[PDB]
Amino acid sequence: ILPKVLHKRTLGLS
Amino acid sequence: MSYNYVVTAQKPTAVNGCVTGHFTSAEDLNLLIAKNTRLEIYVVTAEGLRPVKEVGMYGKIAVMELFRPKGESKDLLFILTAKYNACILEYKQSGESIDIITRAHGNVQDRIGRPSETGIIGIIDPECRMIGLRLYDGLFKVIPLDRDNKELKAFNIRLEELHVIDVKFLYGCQAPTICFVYQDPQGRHVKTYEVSLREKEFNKGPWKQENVEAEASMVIAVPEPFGGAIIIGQESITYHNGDKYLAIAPPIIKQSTIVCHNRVDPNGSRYLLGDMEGRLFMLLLEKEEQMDGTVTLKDLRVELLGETSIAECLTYLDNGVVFVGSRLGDSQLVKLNVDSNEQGSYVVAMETFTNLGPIVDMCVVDLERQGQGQLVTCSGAFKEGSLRIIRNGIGIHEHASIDLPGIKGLWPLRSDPNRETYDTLVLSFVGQTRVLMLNGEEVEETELMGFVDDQQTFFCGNVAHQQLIQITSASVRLVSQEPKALVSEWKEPQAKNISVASCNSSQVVVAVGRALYYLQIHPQELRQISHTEMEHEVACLDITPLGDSNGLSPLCAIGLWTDISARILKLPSFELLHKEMLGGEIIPRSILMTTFESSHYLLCALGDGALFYFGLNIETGLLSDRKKVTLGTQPTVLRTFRSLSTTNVFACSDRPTVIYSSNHKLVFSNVNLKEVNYMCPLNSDGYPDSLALANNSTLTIGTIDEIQKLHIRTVPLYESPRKICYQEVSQCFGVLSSRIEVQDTSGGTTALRPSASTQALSSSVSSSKLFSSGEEVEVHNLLIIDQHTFEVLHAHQFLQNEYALSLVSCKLGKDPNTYFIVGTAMVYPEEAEPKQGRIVVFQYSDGKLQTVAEKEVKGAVYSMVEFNGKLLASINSTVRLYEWTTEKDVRTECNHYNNIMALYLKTKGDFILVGDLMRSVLLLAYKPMEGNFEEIARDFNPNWMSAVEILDDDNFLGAENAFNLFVCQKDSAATTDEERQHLQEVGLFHLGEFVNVFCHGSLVMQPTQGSVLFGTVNGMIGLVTSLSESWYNLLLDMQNRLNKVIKSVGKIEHSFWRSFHTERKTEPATGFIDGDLIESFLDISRPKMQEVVANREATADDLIKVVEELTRIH
Repeated sequence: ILPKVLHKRTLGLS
Repeated sequence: MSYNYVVTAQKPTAVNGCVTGHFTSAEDLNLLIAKNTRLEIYVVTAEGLRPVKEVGMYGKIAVMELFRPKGESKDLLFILTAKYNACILEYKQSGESIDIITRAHGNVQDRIGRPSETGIIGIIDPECRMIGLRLYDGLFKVIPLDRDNKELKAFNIRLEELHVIDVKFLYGCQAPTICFVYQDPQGRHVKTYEVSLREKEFNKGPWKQENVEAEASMVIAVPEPFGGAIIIGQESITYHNGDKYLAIAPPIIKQSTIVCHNRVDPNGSRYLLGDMEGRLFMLLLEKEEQMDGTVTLKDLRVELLGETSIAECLTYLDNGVVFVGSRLGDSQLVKLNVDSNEQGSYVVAMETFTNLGPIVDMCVVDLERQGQGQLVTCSGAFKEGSLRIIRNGIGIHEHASIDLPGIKGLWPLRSDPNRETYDTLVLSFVGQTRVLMLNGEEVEETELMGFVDDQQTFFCGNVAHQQLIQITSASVRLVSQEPKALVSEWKEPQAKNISVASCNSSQVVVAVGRALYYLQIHPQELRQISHTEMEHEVACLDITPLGDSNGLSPLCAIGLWTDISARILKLPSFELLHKEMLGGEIIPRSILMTTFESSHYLLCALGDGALFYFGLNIETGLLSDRKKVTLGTQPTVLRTFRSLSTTNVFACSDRPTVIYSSNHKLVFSNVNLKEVNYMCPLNSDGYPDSLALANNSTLTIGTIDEIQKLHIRTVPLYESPRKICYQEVSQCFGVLSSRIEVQDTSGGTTALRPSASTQALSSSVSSSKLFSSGEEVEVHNLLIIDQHTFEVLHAHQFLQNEYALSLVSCKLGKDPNTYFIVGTAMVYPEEAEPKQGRIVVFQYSDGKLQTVAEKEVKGAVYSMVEFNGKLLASINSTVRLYEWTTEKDVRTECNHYNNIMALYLKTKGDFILVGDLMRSVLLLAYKPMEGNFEEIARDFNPNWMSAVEILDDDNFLGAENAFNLFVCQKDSAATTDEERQHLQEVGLFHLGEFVNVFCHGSLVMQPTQGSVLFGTVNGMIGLVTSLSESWYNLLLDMQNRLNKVIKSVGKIEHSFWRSFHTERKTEPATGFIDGDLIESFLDISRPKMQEVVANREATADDLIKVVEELTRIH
């Protein structure tokens, strides 16, 4: 789901 | 028409890799740390790690491995850059100066093949026969190692296995043998292949295929005593070798994924294991000596040692000291102990290293109400999250302030032959000298017996035999304390007044023009030891025991007048030794010799504001490093003080500077003060370990701050911060964070550890009834944090499954209050697009957090921004304006919406908007006719954006998934209805970082135009300015000249490196400049410096100045 994916990207694509 | 400039403001502090070994010399143990583009080189020692060399690369380091090929002194280094630049390097310390020579190099790109998921992997066979790369799906590239191939010609071998998870070479093989875990339909399997570099096939492998766990992901190759492979997964670890299968499944590992590993014992009987949670484990392999039959594995065992900081990187150093390389948190040195101390931890932290972690979001604030810039960041993830406050310069906090204009010198003064709590201070004025006293916090002002008070003093120190020196211009005098008497008085044989002083504790060296007299304070009187006359008038002098004595100064330093020169002399004789002329004809103001560690230094300030520096031998004298490093425009006056361990040089001028010690170099920081001219150290009974300082007309006394050129506060949150807004009128911050909770007996969520949101001074929960719509949960909260203490004043917890996504601090409509508004989203079990969220309006009024308003909303609130009185909010593909009523209601007209999903959003103090929807940057302006937003302009061309900014009304900066930057501009041409609708990419640049946030601010202020700061995933802070025609051109020039000169580690073209690079193109850099590269002009041997700058004027000393004006830009 877009949010978690986003928050991931922000931390280092993790 | 675009000219941009980018300087690093803070280098990347996250660590991407670290490797141990013997690369400096075989007789040494190194730790090598990988940054992004930086390689850090350490020697492991007794007191810890001693840094030897820090080198830059024109590439992101993606593979870093040491190896010794047969018949090779020490370890050689292998580095593969992310843009596919390979190279082998050697450390050569030949000169007392250091070198990273490129033994080999060449670019291993392939026109074919997609970038494999799990990324570039680089591996090397134990026989150093070859390098195996896995750059792309289906393709395994081989480089043979033999003494030639200095370009690294490689070949590929087709790899039938489509989807490779991890690879190593196996030990104890009679041919290179690869060992990998691949994925296909039926799960994941481990397989072997021999590498026949002779005929370039894969042949068969030493042992057949076996299935592994669905989440197998790390392959370890264990060395010769055992030889085989270990495969770490979730809930399972397994050993594989020939037909030998060993398997454990300790539940202790079933939670967090295992993420990294290192081997402790060369035998390979113990490995360290790193969790995503910071848990550290020991993996033990137990050996079996078989009555004459080598050793075998009987079993494996795991044991929880404790917790680190989420680690990219784990290096067993020696003697139970591990280096924990971290990326989401601070890195650290850690000692593994045999006995589990308190808490039942075998891990004890020795040392911690500041990482700005991922800088997730940030804002600039003039925090301590000074017209400066300070930066506060959301940094880290998880039980590693924090805020970081970043301030520019060294500061000092003030105790007393007394006014007394036109002072011209000061020296400290203890009033007893015993206790170093000095209780007196004496000021020299024009032609006077008034004396003081200290009852603690007080300053009364009468003199002592035998102190001239109608003579300007050039010294007010301490000597020998309960005695107080005063070298006034009238006459070098002596006054004892207990005997309280004039025990001596020297004067000049001709009644000529004295000029320059020089006085340690037990020695004196005056001057009366070109003349020099050396006197002595042996038992209770004066003693004319010497007299020489100099070629020219004496500007300045200096004498201090530089080691092998404790008062008797062996040598001296001297500033002259006509030949503008500095010199060294032997003091019992004054016999001219070595002397150095400097350029020009402005006078030396000060000269100074200081004892640091392992380079005895001496420097010279002139009077225009310039400074030159030279190390030397206290024993003899060798002309050292020469780089004219300007400071203020006022004549700098040097000085020595006391601080922490090492004590330093303090530059006095209009630009108060402090010179520290870098690598073993010297630090340059601003001191955040108006202007100092004279400054003396302290330790009193009213102001212990401190400093004294006089400006225009004020005297001051305080304590020096840290050390660095940037100063960094940390605020542990023990959870994840996501967003941050400053609220001036509340003098506080608002911060969205989240924490992970987990199932309990009740099924309900518990908590792994206490964090900001659980330990807050006050709290509150969401009681909205707006909805009637073993496992891990997120709980999102909004924190209120005090701008001064940084205590977590209050913490609101949102609803079950509410993820907050946006935050703003603003006023609305006509209501005078400032609120914190928060955009959320309701995140259910498995519903991809979420169809619900809220916009919550909060009030932090006198004391507590108040829930003012609510408005339900049908989707995720990805971004929001106060427009021109209303709240502009992007809700899940739709863009709506909201009204703040007078009844304090938020309302919209559902017919005035938008077909935009603004992941990222900014606004111009006009009616404009930069958005991003379907991988594209967008321009939109408010048309009140339609109550709408109108699409004025777009940037076609894909762009997976990560951040976005307005530079001015027609220019738009953007950052993207591929580490490139770019500027968009609108067309100034006809067809205003087509050519107008396409804004265009006027500038490109490969940054090498992943940008999370831009914001308009500076950390400089008490040449260029504008300033936007940005924060990286690697914790790098940067800055972008606009330039003119002449500069962008001058500088663009400078750059091209600069590449020609400047050495470049793995032989890589800055031009390749900086060129914008995606999957759909590779164009060269446009409209950009890296001050990083410009700034290294000052880091040059003048010889090379006269090569560059072979022609506006045309001078090195015209240019060396240009660059400095930019260094001041941050």
